[PDB]
Amino acid sequence: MPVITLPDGSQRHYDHAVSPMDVALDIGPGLAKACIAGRVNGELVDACDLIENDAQLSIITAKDEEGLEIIRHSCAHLLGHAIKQLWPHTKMAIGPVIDNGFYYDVDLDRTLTQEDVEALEKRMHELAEKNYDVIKKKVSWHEARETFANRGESYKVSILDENIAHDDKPGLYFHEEYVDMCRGPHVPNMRFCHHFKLMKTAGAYWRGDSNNKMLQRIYGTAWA
Ligand SMILES: Nc1ncnc2c1ncn2[C@@H]1O[C@H](COS(=O)(=O)NC(=O)[C@@H](N)CO)[C@@H](O)[C@H]1O
Repeated sequence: MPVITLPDGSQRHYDHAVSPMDVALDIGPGLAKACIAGRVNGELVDACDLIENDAQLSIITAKDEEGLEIIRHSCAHLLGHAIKQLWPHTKMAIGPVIDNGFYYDVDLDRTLTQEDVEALEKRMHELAEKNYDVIKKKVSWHEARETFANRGESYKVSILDENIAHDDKPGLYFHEEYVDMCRGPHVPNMRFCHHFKLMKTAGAYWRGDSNNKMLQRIYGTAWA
């Protein structure tokens, strides 16, 4: 029966687990509509993550620097969703939110030209405008490995083999037919990711090792 304490000290008593989105809705329609994620006992969580016990909660919106960072991170997922449609055999490596933007390192035999990047951004806009829900699922290490192995995503598989413990539960984020892996949080719906643009591309060695393949780093930025 969690007691949720908000930043101003107000408390909400519940007799069942509730997510940040559930609480936002209880507070009001405006806050629920603005809700991107939550901070529970100091840690960022997705808006759909259940809060089982008494906790301090803060609702994250686009007015928070954290909300902007989450929007940027989900735009990296959007880039993957789009690039996988334009060039299906593209392999996804790492795509983080960085200062002032985001990027995604990709393995594609085709060297992307300015026109290709423009085509990629165009598809991203079309997909984001569909306002689809981002579906999160926490799975076992092996379940995540099989998901990516079946998609031929060798870099994601390498990440599981070398950088994620067998006892950790990878977070999978589904964007329609596209799936990515992350600690998140990510936006609850792509309606929060309509304002972005792709910039330039650069070369980036996988794992920073010049003996490994030089991937194409696609930079972008987003705002809200
Ligand atoms: N439980 C976890 N679930 C998923 N990723 C995790 C987890 N713990 C640690 N990670 C690491 O966090 C990385 C996320 O990297 S990221 O650059 O922020 N994001 C991504 O590469 C993609 N989500 C695309 O945006 C994963 O590749 C993995 O190395």
